[PDB]
Amino acid sequence: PSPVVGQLIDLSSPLIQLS
Amino acid sequence: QILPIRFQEHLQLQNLGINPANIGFSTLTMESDKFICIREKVGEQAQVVIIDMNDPSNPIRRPISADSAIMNPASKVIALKAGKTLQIFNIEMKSKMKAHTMTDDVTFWKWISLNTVALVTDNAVYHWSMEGESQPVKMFDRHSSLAGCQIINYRTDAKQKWLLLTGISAQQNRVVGAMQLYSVDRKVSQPIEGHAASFAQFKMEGNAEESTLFCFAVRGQAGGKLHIIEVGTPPTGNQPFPKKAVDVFFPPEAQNDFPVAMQISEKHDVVFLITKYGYIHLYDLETGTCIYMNRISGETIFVTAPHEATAGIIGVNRKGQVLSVCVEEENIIPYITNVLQNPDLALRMAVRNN
Repeated sequence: PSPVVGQLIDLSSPLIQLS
Repeated sequence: QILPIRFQEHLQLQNLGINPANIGFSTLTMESDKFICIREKVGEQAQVVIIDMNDPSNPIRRPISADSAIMNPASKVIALKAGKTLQIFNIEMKSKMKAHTMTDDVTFWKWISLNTVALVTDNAVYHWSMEGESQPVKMFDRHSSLAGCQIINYRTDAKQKWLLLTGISAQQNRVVGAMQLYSVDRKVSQPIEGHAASFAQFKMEGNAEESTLFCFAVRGQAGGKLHIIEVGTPPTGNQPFPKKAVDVFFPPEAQNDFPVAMQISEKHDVVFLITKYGYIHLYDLETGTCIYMNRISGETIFVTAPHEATAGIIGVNRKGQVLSVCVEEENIIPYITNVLQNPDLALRMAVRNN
C-alpha cells in the first residue's frame, strides 16, 4: 500500500512583499 | 551576568552505576521528566534500571526479556516489547495491563499521550490506546523517503489529527533528516526534510480560540532554518497565523552540526532547540526571534522531554548528565530590553505571559 502524498504546508518564503 | 534562562544539572547517571555504553538512544528512554529507564546486561539475561526522578538515589533493577522499555509519562507503568509481542505492566501493583502481538515487528515506539503508545513498524504507523480496542488502529503507511532511516521521533498535535514521523540517514556525508507529516482528516502525507520538530498550541491576541502550530527545524543545503506554520483550518472569528521562517545559526566550526531535539514551552510560548554538538537555542513562538544561544553540553543530548515544574526542556547526554534549561521568569524581559534591544517584543512578552 502506497501513501498518498501532497502539499500540506508551504515551506516557501516570498521574495516580494505585496501587502 | 544576567541570563534569560536558568541551568540545572539534576543528576549524573554514572553516580548510579550506569555504564556509559548503555547511555545511548537505543538503550535509554525518557518519555517525561519523572522517569528514566535503561536496559542493561548484567550477566546474560537483560535488566531494566528504573530511576525515579523524585528519589534519584534509590533505583530499582528488574530482569527483563525485552528489546525496548518505555515508562508512561505520568505513572509507574512500563511498556515493554520483544519484536512483535507488546506488553504493558503496572510496576508497583505487579499487574499486567494489556498485551498484543503484531504482524510486523515494531522498530520504534513512544508514548504520545497518557493512554496511547504510537507504534512504528517498517511500513506503517499504529496507535495503541490503553483504554481502547486492544488492537492498534492503523494511522498511515510510511513514505518511501523514510525507508532505510533510523527512526528517531514521533510527535502529534494535541487532538491527534496531525501526525509526524522523523528519521535520519547519511546522504553525501551529511545527516539528512526525512519527515512525513500526515493529516488524519484529508488522509495525505507530505515528505519534508527536517531534523527536529514539535507541535504547539498558541493563542493569538485578538483571537477567541487557539491556533494549532507546527514547528520544525532543519539544516539543509541552504543553511539552518526554523519554520512556524499553522496547520489545520483556522476557526472563523480568528485571524490566521502569519507564517514564520527564520535562520538557525551554526558557527563556522560546526558545519557537521544539526538539530536533534525540540521542545516547546506552552506557558511562555518559547521554542527550545538542541543541536547534536550541545547547543541550545531559544526562539519566540510568535515571531521566531532568536532570544538566546549557548552550548550547554559537551556530548550529544540524545533524548529530551518537557520539564513541567519549570516549563522548560530536560535531557540526558551520552556522558549521563541529566540537564535542564528553562526560561528564567524574572530575567527574560530584562534581557530583551537591555541586551537584545527589542522593546516591542519585550512588552508583548509581558501581556500574554507575565
